Amino acid sequence: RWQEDPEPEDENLYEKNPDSHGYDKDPAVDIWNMRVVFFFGFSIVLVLGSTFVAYLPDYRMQEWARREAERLVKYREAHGLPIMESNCFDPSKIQLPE
Amino acid sequence: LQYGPLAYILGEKATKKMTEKSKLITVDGNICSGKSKLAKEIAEKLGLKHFPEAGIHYVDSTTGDGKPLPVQFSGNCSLEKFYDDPKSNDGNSYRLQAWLYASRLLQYADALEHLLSTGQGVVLERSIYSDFVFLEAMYRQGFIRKQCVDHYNQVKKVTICEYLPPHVVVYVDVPVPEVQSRIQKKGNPHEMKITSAYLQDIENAYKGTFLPEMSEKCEVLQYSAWEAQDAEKVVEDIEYLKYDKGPWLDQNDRKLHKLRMLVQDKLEVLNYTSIPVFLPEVTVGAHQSDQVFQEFTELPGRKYRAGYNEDVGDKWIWLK
Amino acid sequence: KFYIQEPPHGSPNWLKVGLTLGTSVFLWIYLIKQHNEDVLEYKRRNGL
Amino acid sequence: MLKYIIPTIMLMPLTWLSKNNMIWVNSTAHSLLISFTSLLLMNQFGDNSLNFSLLFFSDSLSTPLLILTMWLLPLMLMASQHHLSKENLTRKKLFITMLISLQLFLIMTFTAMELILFYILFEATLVPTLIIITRWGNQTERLNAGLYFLFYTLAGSLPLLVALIYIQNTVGSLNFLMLQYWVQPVHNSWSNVFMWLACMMAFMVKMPLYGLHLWLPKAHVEAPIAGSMVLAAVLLKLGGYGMLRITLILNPMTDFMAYPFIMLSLWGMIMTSSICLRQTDLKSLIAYSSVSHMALVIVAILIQTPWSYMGATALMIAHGLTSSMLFCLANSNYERIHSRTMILARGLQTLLPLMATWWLLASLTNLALPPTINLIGELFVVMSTFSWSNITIILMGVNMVITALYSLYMLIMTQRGKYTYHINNISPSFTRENALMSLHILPLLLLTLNPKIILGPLY
Amino acid sequence: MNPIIFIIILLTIMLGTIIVMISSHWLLVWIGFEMNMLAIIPIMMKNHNPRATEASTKYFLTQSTASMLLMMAVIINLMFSGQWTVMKLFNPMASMLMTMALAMKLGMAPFHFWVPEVTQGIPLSSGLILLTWQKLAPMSVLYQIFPSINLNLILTLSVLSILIGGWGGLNQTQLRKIMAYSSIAHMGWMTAVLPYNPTMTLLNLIIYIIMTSTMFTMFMANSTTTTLSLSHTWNKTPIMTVLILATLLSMGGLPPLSGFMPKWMIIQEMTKNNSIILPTFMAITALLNLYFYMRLTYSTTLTMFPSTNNMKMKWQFPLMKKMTFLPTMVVLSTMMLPLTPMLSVLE
Amino acid sequence: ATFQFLPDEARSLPPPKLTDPRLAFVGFLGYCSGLIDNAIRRRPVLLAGLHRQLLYITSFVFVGYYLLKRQDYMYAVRDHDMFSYIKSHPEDFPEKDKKTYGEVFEEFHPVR
Ligand SMILES: CCCCCCCCCCCCCCCCCC(=O)OC[C@H](COP(=O)(O)OCCN)OC(=O)CCCCCCCCCCCCCCCCC
Ligand SMILES: CCCCCCCCCCCCO[C@@H]1O[C@H](CO)[C@@H](O[C@H]2O[C@H](CO)[C@@H](O)[C@H](O)[C@H]2O)[C@H](O)[C@H]1O
Ligand SMILES: CCCCCCCCCCCCO[C@@H]1O[C@H](CO)[C@@H](O[C@H]2O[C@H](CO)[C@@H](O)[C@H](O)[C@H]2O)[C@H](O)[C@H]1O
Ligand SMILES: CCCCCCCCCCCCO[C@@H]1O[C@H](CO)[C@@H](O[C@H]2O[C@H](CO)[C@@H](O)[C@H](O)[C@H]2O)[C@H](O)[C@H]1O
Ligand SMILES: Nc1nc2c(ncn2[C@@H]2O[C@H](COP(=O)(O)OP(=O)(O)OP(=O)(O)O)[C@@H](O)[C@H]2O)c(=O)[nH]1
Ligand SMILES: N=C(N)NC(=N)NCCc1ccc(I)c(Cl)c1
Ligand SMILES: [Mg+2]
Repeated sequence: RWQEDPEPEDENLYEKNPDSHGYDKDPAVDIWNMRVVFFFGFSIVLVLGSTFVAYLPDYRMQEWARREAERLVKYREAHGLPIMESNCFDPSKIQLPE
Repeated sequence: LQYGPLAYILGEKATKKMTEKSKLITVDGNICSGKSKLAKEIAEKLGLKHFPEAGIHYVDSTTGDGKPLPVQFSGNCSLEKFYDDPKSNDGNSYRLQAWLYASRLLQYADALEHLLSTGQGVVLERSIYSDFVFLEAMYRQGFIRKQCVDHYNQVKKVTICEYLPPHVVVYVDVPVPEVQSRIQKKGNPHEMKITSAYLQDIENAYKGTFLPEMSEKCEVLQYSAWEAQDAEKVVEDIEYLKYDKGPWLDQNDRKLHKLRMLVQDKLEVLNYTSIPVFLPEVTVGAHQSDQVFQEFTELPGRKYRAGYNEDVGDKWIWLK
Repeated sequence: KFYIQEPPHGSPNWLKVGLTLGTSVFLWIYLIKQHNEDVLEYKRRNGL
Repeated sequence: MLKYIIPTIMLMPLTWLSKNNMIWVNSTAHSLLISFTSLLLMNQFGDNSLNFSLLFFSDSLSTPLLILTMWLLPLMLMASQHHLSKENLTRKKLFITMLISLQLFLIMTFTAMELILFYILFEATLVPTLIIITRWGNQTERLNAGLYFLFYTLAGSLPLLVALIYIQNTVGSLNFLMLQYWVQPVHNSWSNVFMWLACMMAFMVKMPLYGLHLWLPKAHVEAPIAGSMVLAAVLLKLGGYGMLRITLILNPMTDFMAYPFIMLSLWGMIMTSSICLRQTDLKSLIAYSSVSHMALVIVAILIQTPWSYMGATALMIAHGLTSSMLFCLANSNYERIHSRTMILARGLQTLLPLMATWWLLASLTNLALPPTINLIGELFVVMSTFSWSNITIILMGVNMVITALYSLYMLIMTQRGKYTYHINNISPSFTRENALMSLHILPLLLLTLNPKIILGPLY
Repeated sequence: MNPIIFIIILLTIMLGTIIVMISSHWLLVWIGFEMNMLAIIPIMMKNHNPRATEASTKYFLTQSTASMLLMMAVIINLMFSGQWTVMKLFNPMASMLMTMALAMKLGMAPFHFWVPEVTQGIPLSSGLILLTWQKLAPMSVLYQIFPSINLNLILTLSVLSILIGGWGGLNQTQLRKIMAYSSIAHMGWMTAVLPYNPTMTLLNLIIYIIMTSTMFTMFMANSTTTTLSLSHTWNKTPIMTVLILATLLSMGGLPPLSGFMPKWMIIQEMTKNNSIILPTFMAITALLNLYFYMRLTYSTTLTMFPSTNNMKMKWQFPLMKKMTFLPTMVVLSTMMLPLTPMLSVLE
Repeated sequence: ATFQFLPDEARSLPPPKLTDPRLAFVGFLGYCSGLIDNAIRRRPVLLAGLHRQLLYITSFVFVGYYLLKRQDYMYAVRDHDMFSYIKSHPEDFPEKDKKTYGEVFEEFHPVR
């Protein structure tokens, strides 16, 4: 009917570049794209990122809370107090209705 | 000061630069009528600017470096293909015709812009007023479809109505047997494939439709082939014309200012030559037009507006 | 000479260029003067 | 957040001022660097959130969502650069600009302090996403997919705008830190019922809730690979993040208003899991799998327990990597056979051995094999819904069976059996494709070693 | 038209508007409308064709009828208060008559039928004036008389306009008719908020004018008046297709674009007044506008429609139309949301 | 005042800084307008007519500064009017008696 270009044939990157990493037709650009993805993706973000996460300074106070709980359990048991009380807040500071 | 309302206000009125020598002349005729040679002699003798007939590459001649561009940037219109295979399924026949009418429309605008800006008359070979004779010949011979003719008339209707007709129409009447003999002598292999029936169709349209129509509104001079050889007599005939017809008598500075604002803006000239009428002969798919447009922008001096192309030597782009 | 017809913007419009830069300079000088005058009037009115 | 917003913005001049042949190298390298710096948001405190300024804050919910967002941009660039190879330069840079702009809107969305600022960026994400789908999708149906995506979102989001503006008039502030302290209970009235619906429906549509999910299978089947990745990985989680925040100010009305949506989700997850068993389009199967997984997240958010909120956070992050990986796996086949029909190319394990391994690992995370964070998230929701009502275990357990069947049906159909005889263009897996799959699965599995960073504030 | 005459006629259109805006006397307001209508007709007629003559006649009949009703309102007001000051009116029947007259002048529903037809029948530059500058004078009177307008009447007009504008635009392929129905819808937002906060009326008017001028200017740049003709822009001026896309999305009220700001602010003012149903109904109904804006983006920017062969000839020539202020207006039309607090200058 | 952009009383307020972030954005908008001007006329976008691009930035900044001045003045007036009205009518804005949460009763809604 109209004047339209035919659908182009699918191009196999390996044909012209058997060493193609699949990033670019240009072999030099292709290699550099591979290197940045691998160096920044795996060497930097994943390895150093995993290391950074592994050594986070007591994430969200979990380790401090355990040390603090140990201190309170030690103190309360020695002085004969309950380990925990049902009332979070001192009743003398509360006024009830009615 | 590029022409506009401000230039018009400050005194650039067309009637100032125009004279009784400021005339628009068109030479018409069948193929191989020596109308090209007559047109040059009239222009030389009357001191007018001559326009060679607008072909497939006329627009290229007016833009860029002026040299022709590859074929794909004219859509692949081939006059040679028209002769070899006038019935090709690719639609080359009407695509060429639609392109050529647009090329003539652009040329008519250039000629009118020259006449109105400088006051010097012009000589054209055929015009948008006579382009239809080839369309009629194409249709009657079955080269184009009825739908193509309808499209052509739609485009002509909204374009030709904007422009004044020629002052003088010159017709060189050569009979088809003599036309057919001059063609075989010219020795162009594709042109010799032209048939007398096609040539008779052009003649019939010229005499049946064109000349009667232009006679109402223009000065029509008809010469046989022999008489056209006497260019001095032809020029003599032109200079003794009364000019008592047509719309050129109704024009004034206000109307000619409106006309000049149109012809100088070429995109405004060509606006309706691309009306969205989806005729298969002239319709181009998105993938092709996208690809061709991208190649066009890569041609030398075409990526940017003229004067802003460093790749062809433009300077001071950062102060322009 | 590459272009067949001389482009309307072949050469810079030096008058327009001069006016354009001159206008930009004026607005900046005016703006800084206005700001300076505004700062002082503010300091004076508030006693600072 | 300026240390992330500004470098994200700088990716745009970087892409536009790059040499023609280095747009993918430059944009990929520097978006990976931005992702690296995102780990600085892990400075979270047990009591207080990380409150940068009057505009932006980060807590344990938004932090993992931010790191996922900034991780996905480089992956999307790698995934897109092959099918965009023949595109002209300016239109490539425009495509990358839309991806960068989406990341900019997303990081600001997840850290906005004020709910109306959140709304505007929440809504700005529609524009680049819609453009990506309708301009760079391959099929005619992308135009209709754009419209369904657009008007499903705005149908719910415009009522949300009215509700939020009404709340600020009544309370005086939409700042989330302020709302934590000035929140008042919601009383039973028809006025509050529609306030509740206006506050939640926009987020339900984005999850998507069962019954309002029809736009999603359209959007995926039509979107390009990068559009599918961000749609599945992050954009669905706008809805989950939205509810997790806004439910603060809807109590105790959520006690009963949740019932219709828990029912739709509990039944919906079984319906959409069953649907996956009969899907013929591989991309449509993965899309329906997302609907089923997000049904758990909706249930988890609606029942509002510490265990359900932790499971919801882990599920959102885990599904982000799994689902995006599955789309990338399906796309890699599509780039060879140029069809999404699942049954067209079979026995691919014979032809692409290593790729079949990525298929196996993505399937095992999709069906939540322990101890993947996929399983951790789902299990925490199962534990909390059982306390909500013991009978939910029947529905949750049945959905686990169906999820295994369709996860492995997809694996068996495409990877095993006999290869199709006439499909002879299955070229070996490119280094780019293998790296793309590893950058999904490796962080996903590494998170199993330290799950707390993706469990959210309730941890 | 002689260029000097064109300038003087344009200056008289503006002077008529300015007289309305600076007048403190109802008679001078009426004169401003009469002067303005006298000068607008020639620019509607300037292309001399039956469609332009029909458009000018329909415009004349509508505007002259509305101006007689306005004069009647003024005279009733004179009898019941003995003064001419431009302010609240002192008679409910005078208030209704003036409100209906201004609604007819604005082309608000159900007095809207003339807007799509007149806009279609006149050139783009004339339609730009009709749908932007011509809204200034009637809005500036509503700004002053609103303390006495009937709330039910004005809100009924607003609701009908948003509905008719949204529905009417769904069925249009002509660009001039689309802008006309878009204008009817936008007038509805301007007047809906007027009883509550007139400053938001001014904000919506200003942003409406900027966005509307941008669309008309981009249509003029390419001489496009139909949807299909606009769909060829991608193959001639790709930059224009992107600017149209941004402007259309802004006109659709999508954040983070400028056109979201008026809808955002109007919803806020209405809710502060415990108006909840009306803003919600308005915002949902405005999705009809977004739909036929999106349709245009599809055929202009987001897909590539078929071209013609003669289009290649256009590649060799540059845009020569003035496109005055287009770069400035397109930026304002899309990138102003971060400066929203600036609306207080309109107080 | 009356039909005055910046009345004389606005001069008692601190002027906007020339490094105001909002003024930087206004300048950025002017720069974007300069680039679009190049694009729509098919000139080299970044390089063409730096004189024209400079005036685009300057014009936006110049107008933006005065608009920002009026904006801040109007908001200062809004606050001035509000506080003066609160003083004029102390009966309508009494100091609420504040109770601590120990005294205020709030119903508890368990999530079980
Ligand atoms: C700052 C705070 C406020 C934030 C609000 C959001 C601001 C964004 C809105 C700004 C206004 C829009 C300005 C966009 C400028 C567009 C310029 C551009 O990107 O390139 C156009 C491109 C040029 O093509 P060409 O003329 O041929 O030159 C290169 C040779 N090939 O032309 C083409 O090649 C055609 C491209 C095909 C069409 C693709 C369209 C998708 C890309 C849309 C980009 C614009 C975004 C508009 C929507 C807003 C997004 C937020
Ligand atoms: C007074 C305010 C003015 C502010 C102006 C600030 C910016 C001025 C920039 C001037 C330099 C522009 O530079 C001009 O455009 C681009 C971008 O560099 C260059 O060419 C470009 O080609 C490709 C992209 O197409 C890329 O490799 C790279 O972007 C550049 O090399 C042109 O060869 C150069 O002529
Ligand atoms: C997951 C890895 C992320 C990689 C991110 C890459 C970008 C790194 C940005 C480094 C920013 C460092 O920024 C700067 O560091 C120095 C340490 O020398 C700090 O120096 C200060 O630290 C603390 C501050 O309480 C004090 O001991 C003392 O005031 C001083 O030592 C500065 O407070 C900080 O401004
Ligand atoms: C997917 C669709 C989801 C649909 C969800 C539908 C939830 C329906 C919630 C019903 C509860 C609505 O809120 C309820 O309305 C009734 C009125 O009928 C209110 O009733 C109120 O007015 C009546 C007067 O008739 C008084 O008698 C009553 O004292 C008072 O509470 C209640 O204050 C409120 O408890
Ligand atoms: N199909 C078609 N061919 C055209 C058209 N105009 C010119 N031509 C062809 O252009 C060719 C040369 O044109 P002519 O000027 O008439 O021939 P010529 O011999 O060189 O010049 P003359 O001697 O003056 O007649 C002819 O073969 C024509 O067929 C047209 O509008 N349509
Ligand atoms: N008419 C209305 N409903 N609104 C309105 N204009 N209220 C007046 C209050 C106000 C608000 C902002 C500013 I800045 C200023 Cl100076 C005054
Ligand atoms: Mg010849």
